[PDB]
Amino acid sequence: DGQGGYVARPLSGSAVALRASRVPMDHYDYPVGNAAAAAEVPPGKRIV
Amino acid sequence: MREVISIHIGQAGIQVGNACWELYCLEHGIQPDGQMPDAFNTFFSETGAGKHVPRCIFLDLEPTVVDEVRTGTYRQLFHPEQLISGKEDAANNFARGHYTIGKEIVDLALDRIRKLADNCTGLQGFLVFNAVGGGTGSGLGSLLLERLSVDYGKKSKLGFTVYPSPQVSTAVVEPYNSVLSTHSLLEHTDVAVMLDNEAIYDICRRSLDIERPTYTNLNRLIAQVISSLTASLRFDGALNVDITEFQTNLVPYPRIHFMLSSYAPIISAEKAYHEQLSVAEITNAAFEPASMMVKCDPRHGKYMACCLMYRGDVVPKDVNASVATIKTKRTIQFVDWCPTGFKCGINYQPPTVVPGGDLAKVQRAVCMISNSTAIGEIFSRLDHKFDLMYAKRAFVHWYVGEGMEEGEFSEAREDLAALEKDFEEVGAES
Amino acid sequence: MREVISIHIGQAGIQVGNACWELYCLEHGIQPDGQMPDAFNTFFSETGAGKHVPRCIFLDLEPTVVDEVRTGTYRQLFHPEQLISGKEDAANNFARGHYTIGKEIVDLALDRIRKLADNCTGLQGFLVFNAVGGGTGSGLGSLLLERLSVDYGKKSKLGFTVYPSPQVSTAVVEPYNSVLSTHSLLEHTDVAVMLDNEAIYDICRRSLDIERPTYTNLNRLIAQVISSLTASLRFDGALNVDITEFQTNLVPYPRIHFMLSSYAPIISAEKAYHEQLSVAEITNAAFEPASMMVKCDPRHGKYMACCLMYRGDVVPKDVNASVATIKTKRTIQFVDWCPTGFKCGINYQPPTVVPGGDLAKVQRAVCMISNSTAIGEIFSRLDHKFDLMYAKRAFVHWYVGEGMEEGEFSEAREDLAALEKDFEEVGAES
Amino acid sequence: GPRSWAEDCNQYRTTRGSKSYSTLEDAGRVPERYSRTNYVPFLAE
Amino acid sequence: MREIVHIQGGQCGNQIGAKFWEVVSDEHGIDPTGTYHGDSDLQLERINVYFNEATGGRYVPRAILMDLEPGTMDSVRSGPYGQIFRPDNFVFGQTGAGNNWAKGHYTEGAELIDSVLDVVRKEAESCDCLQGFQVCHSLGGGTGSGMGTLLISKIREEYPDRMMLTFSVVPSPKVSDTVVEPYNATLSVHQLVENADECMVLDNEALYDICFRTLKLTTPTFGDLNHLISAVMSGITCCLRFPGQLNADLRKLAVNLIPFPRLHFFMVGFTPLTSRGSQQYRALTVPELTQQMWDAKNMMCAADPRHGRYLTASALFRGRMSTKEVDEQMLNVQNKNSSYFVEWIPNNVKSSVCDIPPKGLKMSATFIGNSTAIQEMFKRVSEQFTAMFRRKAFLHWYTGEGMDEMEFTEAESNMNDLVSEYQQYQD
Amino acid sequence: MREIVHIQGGQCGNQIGAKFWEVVSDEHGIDPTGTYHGDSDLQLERINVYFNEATGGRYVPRAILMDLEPGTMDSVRSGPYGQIFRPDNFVFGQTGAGNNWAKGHYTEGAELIDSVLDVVRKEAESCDCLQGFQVCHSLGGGTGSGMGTLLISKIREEYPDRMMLTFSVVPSPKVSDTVVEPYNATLSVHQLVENADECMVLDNEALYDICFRTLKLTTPTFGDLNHLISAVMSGITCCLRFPGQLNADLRKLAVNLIPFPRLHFFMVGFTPLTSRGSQQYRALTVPELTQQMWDAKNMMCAADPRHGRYLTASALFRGRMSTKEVDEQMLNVQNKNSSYFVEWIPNNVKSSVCDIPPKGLKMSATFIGNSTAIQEMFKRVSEQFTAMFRRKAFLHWYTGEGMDEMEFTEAESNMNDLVSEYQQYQD
Ligand SMILES: Nc1nc2c(ncn2[C@@H]2O[C@H](COP(=O)(O)OP(=O)(O)OP(=O)(O)O)[C@@H](O)[C@H]2O)c(=O)[nH]1
Ligand SMILES: Nc1nc2c(ncn2[C@@H]2O[C@H](COP(=O)(O)OP(=O)(O)OP(=O)(O)O)[C@@H](O)[C@H]2O)c(=O)[nH]1
Ligand SMILES: Nc1nc2c(ncn2[C@@H]2O[C@H](COP(=O)(O)OP(=O)(O)O)[C@@H](O)[C@H]2O)c(=O)[nH]1
Ligand SMILES: Nc1nc2c(ncn2[C@@H]2O[C@H](COP(=O)(O)OP(=O)(O)O)[C@@H](O)[C@H]2O)c(=O)[nH]1
Ligand SMILES: [Mg+2]
Ligand SMILES: [Mg+2]
Repeated sequence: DGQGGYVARPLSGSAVALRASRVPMDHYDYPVGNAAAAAEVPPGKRIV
Repeated sequence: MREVISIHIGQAGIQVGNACWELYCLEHGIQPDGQMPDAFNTFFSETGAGKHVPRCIFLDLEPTVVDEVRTGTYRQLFHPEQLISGKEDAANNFARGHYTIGKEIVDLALDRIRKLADNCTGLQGFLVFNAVGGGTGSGLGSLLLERLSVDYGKKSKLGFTVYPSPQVSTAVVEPYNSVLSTHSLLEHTDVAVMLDNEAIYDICRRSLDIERPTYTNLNRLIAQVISSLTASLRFDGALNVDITEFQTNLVPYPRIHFMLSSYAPIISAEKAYHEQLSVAEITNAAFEPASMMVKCDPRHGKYMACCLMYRGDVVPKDVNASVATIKTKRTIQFVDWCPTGFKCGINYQPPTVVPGGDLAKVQRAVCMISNSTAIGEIFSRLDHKFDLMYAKRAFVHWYVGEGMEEGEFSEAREDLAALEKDFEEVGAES
Repeated sequence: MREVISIHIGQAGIQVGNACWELYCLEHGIQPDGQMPDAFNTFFSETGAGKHVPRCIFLDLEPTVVDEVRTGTYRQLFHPEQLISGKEDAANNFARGHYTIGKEIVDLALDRIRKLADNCTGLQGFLVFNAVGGGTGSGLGSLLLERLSVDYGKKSKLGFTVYPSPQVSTAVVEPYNSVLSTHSLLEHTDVAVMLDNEAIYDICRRSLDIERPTYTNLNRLIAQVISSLTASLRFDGALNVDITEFQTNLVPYPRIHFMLSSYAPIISAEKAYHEQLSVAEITNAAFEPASMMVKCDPRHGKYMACCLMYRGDVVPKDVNASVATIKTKRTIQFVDWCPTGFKCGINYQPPTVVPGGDLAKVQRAVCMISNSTAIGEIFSRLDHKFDLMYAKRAFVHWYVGEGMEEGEFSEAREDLAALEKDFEEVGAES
Repeated sequence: GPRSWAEDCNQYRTTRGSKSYSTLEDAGRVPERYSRTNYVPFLAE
Repeated sequence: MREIVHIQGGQCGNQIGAKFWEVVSDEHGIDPTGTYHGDSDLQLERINVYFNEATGGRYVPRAILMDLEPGTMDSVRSGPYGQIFRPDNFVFGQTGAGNNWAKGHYTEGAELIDSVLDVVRKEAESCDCLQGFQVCHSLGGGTGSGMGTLLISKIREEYPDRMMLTFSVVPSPKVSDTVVEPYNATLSVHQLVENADECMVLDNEALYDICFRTLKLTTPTFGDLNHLISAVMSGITCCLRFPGQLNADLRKLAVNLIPFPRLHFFMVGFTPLTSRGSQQYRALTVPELTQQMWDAKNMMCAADPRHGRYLTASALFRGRMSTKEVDEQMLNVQNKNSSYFVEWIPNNVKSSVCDIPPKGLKMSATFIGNSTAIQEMFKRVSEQFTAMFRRKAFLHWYTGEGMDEMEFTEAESNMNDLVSEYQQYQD
Repeated sequence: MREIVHIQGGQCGNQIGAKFWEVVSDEHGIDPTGTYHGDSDLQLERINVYFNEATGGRYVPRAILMDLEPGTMDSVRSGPYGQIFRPDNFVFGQTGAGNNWAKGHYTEGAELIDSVLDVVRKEAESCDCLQGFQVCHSLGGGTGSGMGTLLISKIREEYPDRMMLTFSVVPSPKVSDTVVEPYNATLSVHQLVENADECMVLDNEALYDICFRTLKLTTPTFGDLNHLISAVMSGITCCLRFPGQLNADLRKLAVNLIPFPRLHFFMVGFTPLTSRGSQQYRALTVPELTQQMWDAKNMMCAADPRHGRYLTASALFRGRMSTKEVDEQMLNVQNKNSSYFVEWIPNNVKSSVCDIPPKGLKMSATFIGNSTAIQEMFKRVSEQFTAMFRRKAFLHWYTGEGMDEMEFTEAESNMNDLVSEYQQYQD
């Protein structure tokens, strides 16, 4: 700043969510059930 | 993931693929614009936000048949640069489509195949749709086929070729073009499925009980043949059979890879309601000679190998029983050295029906694709047909001036004769 | 702060610069009047209260192309004394723009550069826009670039030179005027990017599917190359590549510093919906021979160095994956002594589309600038083109009469002959 | 046991760490010693 | 503490193993989501035989699913009970074997045998004391035949002191489902004779006959035949997983059923199979279980046991049964037809009992038989092999990758070798 | 009371450290603002090691950022946890090295290296005892490599008895991110041997492999790599920050992993790396952590550890676990595969346990490994340098700034001296 104030723009217009990292690092409240396993599955053939 | 890439060369290729891609859109729910309202991956590329484009190319030197696709109801389906047009057609000249005017368009043709293969993640085969009797389907068909083998080695190529009939033909140098297209189709294609025109005319006359069909009606049920064999990649089944499984199960010798193909239930609307459709009846009708889509007698030759693309609500045991009844039928005959002779592939989806099409809905269907020694009479007639016209050098000056020499007609002659010698020596009992 | 001075000499400099700053105002939201309704400090300087003036000079002897900016839509944007005009043009004479008409205008050019250098905190590079065919772009471009080396030593000059085409020329004395400019281009410039009009022609014809565009459409997508080159300074990204990185990564030897240009997504408005534009797809499209800005075939030469400036939604994973796929294919050939030949730069802002422009909104773009040994074919062709006319000494009485001696042609031929010898022995395997 | 990281790190001391050593309050009784003498020790000024 | 690692290869082995884990997990009472929801404490006593304890109460099978195509991966996964397997154990290829033994065993198996041996070693080293490796595959295809026996070849020298059980279906005599069944069979049986510790021969057409003649199903679907295989496969390891009056693990069965090291091919069949109509009429009693077990049509193998003599038979009874009636009926069925047994082996038949039957059943029995009659199938596939090998048909595919006709004679030598002492011990 | 001073250099080091201070600050419970909001009483015991107590309870790191362009500083400053750093610790230049090792080390290096060593002197005199220094940089670049290793030589001259943790990424095998990677890596290793105490080797391809085959991330962002790198860098110094059952500081790892002084290049990998979906399937025991840490694909180095013997390995276990279960499991990797270790060093593997786990983890470990298999990485760097140096390509930028061609010869001589020592001890 003009008076010596240490100014810094946060630059967080919710772009920091895309900038951030997604590593699990969590052994508590891990997703248990059906959708957690089904999310990582590639689509593949369909079943009738 | 499993994939397949289709190419369509010549007027017969585009019009068949016009009916094939019309069939494929209804099965996967693809709208004519290209947006659905997991199994589409084999034929469609999911582009951007919910738009699916076909994994095809429409190349033809004549622009008037490609331009029908451009101005038709599928202007938004295909990619615009994907369809390839030319200035002047080969016009029933194998010399023109392979040497003079087909050279300038095959370099652009390999550019789009390379882009489609790079977008592909696991490539399983190539679909080739052409007629060997036409100039573009033989000339440009061979040039595109031979460059694909060098660019993509040891890759399967399912070449569905329409051959001229002994009684039915519309271009005079079709026997000239068929022999020259045959000389390249042996060493390059991996599985070639012979098709004939007027056997489909006989099927529509008898089974469909309609007296006046056109080529639109032929290509619709031809599209059902293509969609029946490739359905196991897109949909599940009890005995899933892939493109890679066709070659080692239907090609015993490296030069004998011509296979007949038949569709068992081909029934009209009011006929099917009174008809009782079961697996035993359609299996008998599959091997019935008048249901064959090539004018050929299966009684004359020996069925070397056969695969059955069962679709719909077919349990694995009534197909098991129907094979046994077919095996004990004395009319058909297998070759002696192939005791195990049947490939069974069952899928769990009934075939779709096009609205406005002649076919009615059926619960179950069979696509009988078989390798037979009976196919030799098709090429024996064409050898007789070609030898008589070449005996006094008819229509040779149209080929000599545009690149080809006289010796290529001579060299292609024993290639059919070596093929004829191979059929008669492989059906011989030992 | 990072900041680059741009210099536009010759008519092609002014017309490209009219399109470059049009793209630059749209990147930063600057309206054409000169008011914004901190990334602008690379190219604009905040003057007083809310007024932004470009860091540019429009120096040209011909008054009609410089007052077109004065009477256009950007009268209020430019400072009026930056727009330096003259009485008569150089009139396609290197001898004029260097000796008899350019000396009294280059002192005015250095004063504005000095004032712009004092107005900028830490200068990073010079952008020099010129065409070597014209007299002003070559003669006055040589004179200004010579004095900048004396005034500001060891400071990088990133120039963009439009070269004559193999087939198409709009002037007759372009081979004379290109050679004399190149003798002044080796010693003083640092990185010079090769540009050619005919290679921009078939990009517009094929990729942009427009039959008859004009020079406004060429300079529009040239600015897309220029902006993506300098996009790393203006906006933050994962892998920043500034101007000082360009000289070290792309120039192995002091006299081999000419680099080609490429832009990967060249897609029209209706083509964007059908075509899928992924990182692996555009990297293959960047390396295609048809996508380059200079009509040369990369297959003849070898890529000595490469530089990929990515933009938009580009994850670093697939640019790593796409580079590995480029190394595998045999068609793209590197030189044997450079195993590490890729620099990747990933920015985080998609390219801005102009209203009424032919480019469509694309999420990700690549600006490929690569040193190659196939560029010697461009120099050798102009070397042979110039040697045809100097043998009979056509069009020499004009250059001799305007100051310079006839011995300057022999030294300029010798200097380009050293460039011919340089590209052969450097690119040869050892 | 612990169901969260904060609870695990908070109960580290009282369960398995530096406060895990058994206190005489946690001991049910103090054993009665067989000491040599409850009178004055012999050499103890 | 003794425990089984399951490895499933091919379209058949993946599908019949999905039905195998369908049945066993119902027996031990764990739900499709993996949590335990049964009633008895004896179910949890031996869970480590097939399952791994996971944090949060999840039970994952000790199964490693392998195949060369992603199509069969999707069918097992999308079905019921198809989620319990580990996502790391879903190793798969992309091109597919294409019913080619040469592609499965040499080219496309080479860059994937390293991946499966990375995870088979991981599952074996994580657990305590391996009883053996149980595999399920087909001898007619190429995914479970070439790539399946490549694993059997590789895992044998890695663990040469553990059991091996191959539940492999053989081609049917009446019909054929792939045209290169004799090539896929005789080359794969050439691999199993020195590597597999014991083999259990299955066939499709006998499963069809059981569902028609005995179970009276009109249209026995594709999943019904797998359930008859899975009922026997759960019956082999009955003594591993539950207490019993007379226990018999998988090496007691190996030392009893195998008189000579090359005679490790067996024929199997599940005893208490009655149609829905005959449930309210049939009386479940041990004499009734004996006359159904030794019936020729009750074998799930294609061979007719009346043609050959039984070298050694085993009966793994399950349920609360008087052991004398178990013992006496074995002697009774040994002397009413003594010619159909072998003369130089005293006490041919082996009887074991477990006190926990399958659910609903009061008594159940699993028959494992080492009959001479299985030489009929092996001479049949050798008859089909020599028919086409003389003409060298369907052979340029197999030699196109670099596996010549040298071992084809060696495979035909071994099939002729294997049938040789079956006929020798008949005399 | 044992302090480590952090110095971040170049684009890679500044961006790694920003995610590194994202992990360490969140582990000790301090908010984006700077005050303390943690819910654990064990956090505030050892804040001296990585922070400084300020007025009003504010905590500032012992971090000295260093770069030659203000652009990368702005991304760190703007980002979250970026306001915690001291502004006078933001020493920076203006011209930028432009991936030139000569600019970072010789010409433009002198204008800033006087303004860096005074700042790091201020932090070193402020704290009580220096356990060492932690520096993060890249070798392929020129900004963080040439200036980075110049900083090591000055700080080793003036503080000669302190540790030197260098976390450096190496040029990738498959691709290249800058064209002058062989020139910068050969010059940096030449100066990092005689100056740095222990060196940590990272590679982006191994980070790209771990982010894809374990975590199953289809689009691994550029901070997923840094989070995995920061998972190690928080785990190296775990004994200094939390109470432990078997403490191991920086000098214990220095004395137990360096047999001979030149052989101080290691490789790391964080142990319990699972996908989000498959966390329920995998159990959490000490043997399962050990199976994952000795896998070749769980390394974050380009080298393949199966191709060479392990000289010394160290494990830094974290969480509530038994010390016998830790120790007997590191014996099993000494016995199951004893051919992969060095015969003349008994007890190759050192294990240490600190019983406070990282944020949200049951158990975790950091595996440091001194393998002779890392000679393949330096040979890859050496063979790339020899291709360019004979042709004198890309050299006029380096030799135009004072570093003539003589210093490249001793750079490659020490490059081949290091690979000769690794290859000799493999025999
Ligand atoms: N089944 C089927 N056959 C067709 C169709 N259209 C043309 N044909 C066959 O193709 C033959 C004519 O030769 P074409 O291959 O079509 O010739 P072309 O494709 O126009 O090639 P050029 O003449 O060189 O332009 C006819 O005899 C038909 O048998 C069609 O729509 N369906
Ligand atoms: N791509 C592109 N090239 C241009 C444009 N305008 C001029 N040129 C090139 O410029 C060359 C002609 O020389 P100029 O640079 O225009 O002439 P000059 O330097 O201004 O010298 P004078 O005309 O005498 O004032 C031609 O070969 C063109 O290729 C343009 O708008 N776009
Ligand atoms: N009993 C049984 N047999 C099967 C099953 N699936 C396939 N088969 C048999 O396996 C043979 C085909 O094997 P295939 O699928 O090609 O094996 P793969 O190539 O290893 O996948 C056919 O003869 C079928 O009879 C099944 O689920 N149960
Ligand atoms: N893991 C990781 N690697 C990085 C990061 N930033 C840069 N790199 C690597 O550092 C190498 C070159 O560093 P560079 O950008 O030249 O650093 P500079 O010299 O300061 O410009 C490249 O190979 C990148 O892969 C990062 O944030 N994380
Ligand atoms: Mg036509
Ligand atoms: Mg002009």
